Amino acid sequence: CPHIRYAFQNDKLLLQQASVGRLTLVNKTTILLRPMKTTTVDLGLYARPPEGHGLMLWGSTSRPVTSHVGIIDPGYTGELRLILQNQRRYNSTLRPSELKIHLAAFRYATPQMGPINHPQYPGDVGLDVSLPKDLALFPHQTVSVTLTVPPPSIPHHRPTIFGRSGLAMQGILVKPCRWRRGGVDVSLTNFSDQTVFLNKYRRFCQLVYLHKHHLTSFYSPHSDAGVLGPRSLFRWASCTFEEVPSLAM
Ligand SMILES: O=c1ccn([C@H]2C[C@H](O)[C@@H](COP(=O)(O)O)O2)c(=O)[nH]1
Repeated sequence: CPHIRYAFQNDKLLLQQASVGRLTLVNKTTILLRPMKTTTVDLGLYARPPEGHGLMLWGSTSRPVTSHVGIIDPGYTGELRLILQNQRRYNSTLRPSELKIHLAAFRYATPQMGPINHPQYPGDVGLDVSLPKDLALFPHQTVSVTLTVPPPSIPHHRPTIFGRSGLAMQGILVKPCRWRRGGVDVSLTNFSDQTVFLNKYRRFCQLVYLHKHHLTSFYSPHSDAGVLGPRSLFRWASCTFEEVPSLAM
């Protein structure tokens, strides 16, 4: 893996390190999360992956806060944002150092074929997946749905489900998960105060084919359970970050 070019400028976040293919930021100031509302952190971070790769953006904290896991498309030249939700019904604070923000690359593949939709732009990582039925997501509840018809099989890659940013901004998070052979149960949580009605055929998540190297059972400084959970640890590509300040917009 050749360089991930990046720029970073944000005096409210510290660059902890950019090592072994993962860049980590930490919060220098308190971030307040109101209950029932989305909190977005504008990272002041811009990045471009090398050929054949996307980027994965995620947050880690021991506080009662859930972060959207973001799939960053290779053509994306805008600012990266971290989308957070409050698990509690009262204000939750992330004191300095309590939030870690990680960025790292992965190889992905794309099939040519709803319910699974082609990438919307050249090189987009995820294929949107359509809802098979109408769902009513009441506030602070989780609703699950099963996808049973197999996605296309891609040698040496593994189908996985991630959320999309638009729904996350509305307070609806998808728990990322592997789509194994017998089907996948996709769980959607509504962290807002509004009942959200999602109808049949609505795009509600995306299918990503991660190269099999990026999924491991082994814990190390090269992997993290914060992406897809503790069974399927995310092991990112061994790329090098290269600072290119002109990427900042
Ligand atoms: O947590 C996220 C997810 C996505 N993006 C950027 C990069 C993506 O290419 C683009 C669109 O994301 P989606 O709507 O596909 O999730 O937004 C972020 O900044 N943060």
